[PDB]
Amino acid sequence: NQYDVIIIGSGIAGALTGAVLAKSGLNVLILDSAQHPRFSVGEAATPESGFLLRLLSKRFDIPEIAYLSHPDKIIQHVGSSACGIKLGFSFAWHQENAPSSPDHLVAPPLKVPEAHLFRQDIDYFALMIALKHGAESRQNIKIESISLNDDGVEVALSNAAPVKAAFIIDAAAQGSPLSRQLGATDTCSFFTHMLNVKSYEDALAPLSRTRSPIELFKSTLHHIFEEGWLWVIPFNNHPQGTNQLCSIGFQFNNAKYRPTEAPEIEFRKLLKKYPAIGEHFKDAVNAREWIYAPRQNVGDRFCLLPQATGFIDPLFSRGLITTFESILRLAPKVLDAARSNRWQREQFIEVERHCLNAVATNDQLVSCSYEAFSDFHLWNVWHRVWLSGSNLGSAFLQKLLHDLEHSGDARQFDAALEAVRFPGCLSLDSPAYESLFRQSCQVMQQAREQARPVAETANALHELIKEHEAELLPLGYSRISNRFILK
Ligand code: EMC
Ligand SMILES: [Ca+2]
Ligand SMILES: [Hg+2]
Ligand SMILES: [Hg+2]
Ligand SMILES: [Hg+2]
Ligand SMILES: [Hg+2]
Ligand SMILES: [Hg+2]
Ligand SMILES: [Hg+2]
Ligand SMILES: [Hg+2]
Repeated sequence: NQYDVIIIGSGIAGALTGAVLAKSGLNVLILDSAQHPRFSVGEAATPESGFLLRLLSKRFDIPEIAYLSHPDKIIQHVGSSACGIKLGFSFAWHQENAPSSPDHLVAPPLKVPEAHLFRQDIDYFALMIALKHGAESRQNIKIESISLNDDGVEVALSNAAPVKAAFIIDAAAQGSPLSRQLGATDTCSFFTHMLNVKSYEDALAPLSRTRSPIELFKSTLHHIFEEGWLWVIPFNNHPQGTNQLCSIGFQFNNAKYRPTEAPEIEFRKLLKKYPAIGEHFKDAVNAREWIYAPRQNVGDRFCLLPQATGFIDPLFSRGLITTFESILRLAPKVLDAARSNRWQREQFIEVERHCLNAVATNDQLVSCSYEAFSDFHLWNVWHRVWLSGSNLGSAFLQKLLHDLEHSGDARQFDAALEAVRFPGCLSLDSPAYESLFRQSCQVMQQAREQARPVAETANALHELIKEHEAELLPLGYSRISNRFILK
């Protein structure tokens, strides 16, 4: 074993894993089939993902990692083109064969601003953190074969000698050789970057019409409709930022619409179908090619990170959340394993538990969200389930960050994160919310099998929220006429 850990994928997940382990005294090899700079999706930061980056930073004493959580610090330390601003999520609802209304809009603002991550700069910066702490990085390499045994891992590489390690981590997308070589809602997505995409305010309805507390231009804008959704994620939405691009992607429920032609053709069809969405793109041009994307965890000496186990639908940006929490749970255990020379699956079981629940939680959340797209009033009532969970979890992560900062006790932090009752779930540690979430699923799931009217199901969810309101944070989730829930 020449290295302690081999890492597959040199994107942000693979880079942060590399940095924390290198910092802690492990000899790390990062392996990637591509090279920096390069494009990557997964751009919308969230309150949770912001806290998790600060937890990793504080837990492993790497200040640079925390810069990636604050948009002002990304501008200052990564670069002026590295991000746009996010003051919240927003969801604007549409319908085929009907004019779109500026009243069919929900947008919960954040207390503190988050980033829209321009991943080519953010990821390269993250790799540079890893490189500065002693991680070794090899780019443009082809992994032929991977051999696992009692004493370690051996990875064979095209036109190079094999490389040995005590442990191997898959931090790449699904379908890497480690996934290949070891033994609910159908979707496909299209995405790209564009120049001259108009703002929601200039293109659709100004701020005086929507009465939104935030500009949707300064938000992660999700346009929703019965068969799927389209995202508009600007990088050009803040004075300090020099980036000219908007990230644009759209995704279909293949049970309701199966795309059949090339990406640019499918984009135009969708704009014809929803002319309100089309008002963004009158003078817009593609800045790169459209990507089409159609469609266990651990062992003694390997570990798949969440993104390698399966597709995490980005409707609520839980990819990054689950990715970063996984690294935070796994890293201390990999250190203990390397320091004590014990490499047994049983050591990494809670990383698997978090992962399974996280992706199931996201699957359920997204599956039942695709039904809610059927009608705005139903969507409006449904999103409060997500939001109340997401708010509870964020508060827990903040509480963990605060205790970690005041005490400085790393061992105490790892135990407290391990001891949460519902790891991977939206709330992390609230039994009453998780009850609400499972009952809300059962109302949505039996609403579409046995086809119920959208009014009665919207009412049933509304009654569930009222029943559980006292256990949620005092934000007035039950007030349905209020479409912009303040913190
Ligand atoms: C699978 C919902 Hg914690
Ligand atoms: Ca070593
Ligand atoms: Hg920014
Ligand atoms: Hg498809
Ligand atoms: Hg733009
Ligand atoms: Hg894992
Ligand atoms: Hg998983
Ligand atoms: Hg659900
Ligand atoms: Hg369920």
